[PDB]
Amino acid sequence: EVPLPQLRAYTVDASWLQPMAPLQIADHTWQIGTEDLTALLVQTPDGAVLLDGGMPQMASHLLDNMKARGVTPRDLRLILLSHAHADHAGPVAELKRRTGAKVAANAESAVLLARGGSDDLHFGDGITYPPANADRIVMDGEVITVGGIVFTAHFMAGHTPGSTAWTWTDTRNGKPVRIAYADSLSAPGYQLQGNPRYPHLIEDYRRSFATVRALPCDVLLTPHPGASNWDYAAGARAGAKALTCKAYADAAEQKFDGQLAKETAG
Amino acid sequence: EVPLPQLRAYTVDASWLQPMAPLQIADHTWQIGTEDLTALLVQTPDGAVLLDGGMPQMASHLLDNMKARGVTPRDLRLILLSHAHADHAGPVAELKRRTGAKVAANAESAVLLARGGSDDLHFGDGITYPPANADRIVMDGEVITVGGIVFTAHFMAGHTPGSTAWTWTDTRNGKPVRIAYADSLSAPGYQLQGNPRYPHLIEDYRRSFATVRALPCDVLLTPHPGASNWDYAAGARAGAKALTCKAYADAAEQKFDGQLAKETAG
Ligand SMILES: C[C@@H](NC(=O)CCS)C(=O)O
Ligand SMILES: C[C@@H](NC(=O)CCS)C(=O)O
Ligand SMILES: [Zn+2]
Ligand SMILES: [Zn+2]
Ligand SMILES: [Zn+2]
Ligand SMILES: [Zn+2]
Repeated sequence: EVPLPQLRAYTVDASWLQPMAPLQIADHTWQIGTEDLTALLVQTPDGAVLLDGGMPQMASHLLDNMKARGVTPRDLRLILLSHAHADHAGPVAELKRRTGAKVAANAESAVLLARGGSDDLHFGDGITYPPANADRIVMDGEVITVGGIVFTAHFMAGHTPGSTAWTWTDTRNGKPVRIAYADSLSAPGYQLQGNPRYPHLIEDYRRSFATVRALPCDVLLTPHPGASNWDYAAGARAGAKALTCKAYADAAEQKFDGQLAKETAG
Repeated sequence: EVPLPQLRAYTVDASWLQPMAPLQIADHTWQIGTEDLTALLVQTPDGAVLLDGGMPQMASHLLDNMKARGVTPRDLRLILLSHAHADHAGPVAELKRRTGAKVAANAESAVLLARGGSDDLHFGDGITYPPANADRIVMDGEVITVGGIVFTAHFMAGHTPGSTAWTWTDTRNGKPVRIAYADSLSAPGYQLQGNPRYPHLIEDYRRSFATVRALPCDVLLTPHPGASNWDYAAGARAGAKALTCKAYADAAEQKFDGQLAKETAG
């Protein structure tokens, strides 16, 4: 007599859940997540912005890192997201409860976030998290300005429909640094061709490769740092080997073309 | 047989003309003038702002200090002024020629600057400099925003009709710092009572004391640093003894009341 299976928790490599101290990227930009998941704090005279939070259990760690940086819960003004999967948007609901932060996201990301990542086009209910509501819906190319830092949304659908690259200009050693936080361009276990839930998946990915290639991009960061060749545990050399946006897009496209061939064969 | 006198150059204490390296005031704000004359550089992702230039001969020194800070001539976007006397606006014409900078000033300051400080209400033609044109006229309370730093004009007529306090918020050790660059509140050799060229001089000064007292003012700076108890040659302790805006206003008012009594007696 065989019962139905137990629910399976979304488990991940230890490095994804390994806390790290804040790592400075530019004068007002810091990595405050874990060794293998990005969560970017951008510190402004008019309050702080967080781009991604990582996994659901990273909430208190993020708040601790913010505190270390001189950012109290009420100082957090905005949360922005690369995409609404559990390993990047996971703590967003809790962050909203515990801080003054409002979430801006595109329509697709907002809808997936509000579902807590359930009914995912590819994952189903395999990888879910506490749902959260967006406070503001953003359009492609729309800018949001916080204490003088201008964040621009660049839609790059594929990994999720609502996948977004966020760009802004910070400063370092006296000069401006155009940072590109480009979303994932992977398709882990995705049915790419003739997917009834995403009929134009392939065409969106191709447009997203071109979008990522063309971003203003002195420094590239990615939700999974390894994808842009970042090593957050490497301290002063964390970003030394980082890819350009062009190289990141090219690598993603070559990998995607291989996955297409393997799927056709499969 | 006695000829007319030679023109007298406007000569000043050596300390007013003594170059100093850039002295940091806050994260994006630096003193870049001389030991005894203020010239503030505020560095922005969207270019730099200069508040005052000091004496006419400080132009190249200022440009050198800007270079040291990573600001090239074309990076200087805006010049703002406390007041248009030779020892604060002196190099402005040359700075405009040698950089991309445009000048914003109120109507009174613009008119005095365009005259190169000639026909001064109190000094006549004693203290003059190369004339310069304003590119933008500002009104009381008007804000100008450069790469996210918001500068607000607070008119404080008296020392000159167009005397202005400029306020902005920078950051330091993680926290915001509300900087007040308050203009001079002195009246050196001025006829205060029944001055036909400035009939409401006394009333303007009194209103200006109240204005200066009420400014947003975590840190006060003044065109002559001694007036706010700054010692730019004191390095890490330059600003330690700095007055509050309230104390500066109170001191100025007590001094002014004394000058009124002495004039009545005189
Ligand atoms: C590393 C892998 N990521 C995941 O499986 C979690 C959702 S992005 C990928 O995007 O290929
Ligand atoms: C120090 C003295 N300044 C000058 O004589 C030059 C014009 S502000 C003052 O304002 O009292
Ligand atoms: Zn994902
Ligand atoms: Zn992920
Ligand atoms: Zn003066
Ligand atoms: Zn002066």
